[PDB]
Amino acid sequence: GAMDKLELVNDGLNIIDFIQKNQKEIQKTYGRSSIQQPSI
Amino acid sequence: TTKIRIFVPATNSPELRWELTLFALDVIRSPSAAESMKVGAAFTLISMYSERPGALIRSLLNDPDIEAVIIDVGSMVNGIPVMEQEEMEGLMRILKTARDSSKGKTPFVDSRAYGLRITDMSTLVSAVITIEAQIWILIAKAVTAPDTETRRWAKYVQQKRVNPFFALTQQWLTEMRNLLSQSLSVRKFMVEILIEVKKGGSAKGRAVEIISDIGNYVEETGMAGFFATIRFGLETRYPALALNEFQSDLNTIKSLMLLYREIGPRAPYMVLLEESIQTKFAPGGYPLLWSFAMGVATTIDRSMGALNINRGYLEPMYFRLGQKSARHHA
Ligand SMILES: [Br-]
Ligand SMILES: [Cl-]
Ligand SMILES: [Cl-]
Ligand SMILES: [Cl-]
Ligand SMILES: [Cl-]
Ligand SMILES: [Cl-]
Repeated sequence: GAMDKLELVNDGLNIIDFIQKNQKEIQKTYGRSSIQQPSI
Repeated sequence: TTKIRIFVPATNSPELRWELTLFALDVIRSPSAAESMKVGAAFTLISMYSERPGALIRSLLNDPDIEAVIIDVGSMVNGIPVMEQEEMEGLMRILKTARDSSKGKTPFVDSRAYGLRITDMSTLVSAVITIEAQIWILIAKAVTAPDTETRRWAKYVQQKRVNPFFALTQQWLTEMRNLLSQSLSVRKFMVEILIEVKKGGSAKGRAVEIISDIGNYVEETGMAGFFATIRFGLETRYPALALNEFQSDLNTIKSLMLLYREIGPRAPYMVLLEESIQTKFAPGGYPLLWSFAMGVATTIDRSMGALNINRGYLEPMYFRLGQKSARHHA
């Protein structure tokens, strides 16, 4: 349905907003900041 | 601007519409018809399902690169519209050359269809839908990549929604498909009908059924990478999205997502419009996020197996990262 796709888009936008504002905190959460980095 | 002559039936008369339909068929296969006449005949065919085709075209024509002179046709003499001159003579040359041109062939696989007199409403509808369905199907194999047939037409037949008697020859359909490829206007107007049908508001049930089927196929196909990316790359909310390398792809897909919101229904049908926007939402514009999303999808969803294959933009390092992130979140 078109409704479900509109909700996908608005949730997609809120997710990107959250990431862009907390990108460093989430990188502590994730363990690294570059994909070229060893993960652990 | 570039004027376009569009002949339109003035009545619900089955016989008038059937001869008018045949004439339009003939213009498109005609050697001495200007591309402007052929464009008009496409409008005539594409709108023939509606109660009032001239009114359909006027209300929905949103296109600056063309001026439509819609011409009401109250009756046919010798297979050509009656006009209310040399202009009459021209429309004869269009039939004669269309006819003489080909090896006695008609636009129809069963030539009997070409000589047929229709006076019953349900036979007109059936013939008109069957012809229109085959034109819309051209639109369907255009949006796909040629990386795939007839399952389309065959489905409609077993479903009895289409009448195999009114099947068009390959030579005719190639004429039509050429016209679609070369003419932004016809596609643009078809896009209007796809939007109009989705809305919708007409009682031509069987027509808008088949147009919806196409319309929905065009949407699903062209936005499939976009929404898979959002659904499997964004919605899953994996912390790997905060890696520096994803940030430009995040900008891109944010711009695309805002686009989708302000354009509306027109957005999925961009794949049928001007060349430079056909690939607006294509995943090749955000390929690392796309590859990441692919890696998640094929890991967690049993319907997404197709995405294991590189169609050109797959970035193995980001695909693997998707698999790993999906395996890590149970
Ligand atoms: Br790809
Ligand atoms: Cl209608
Ligand atoms: Cl032909
Ligand atoms: Cl109908
Ligand atoms: Cl970077
Ligand atoms: Cl993760």
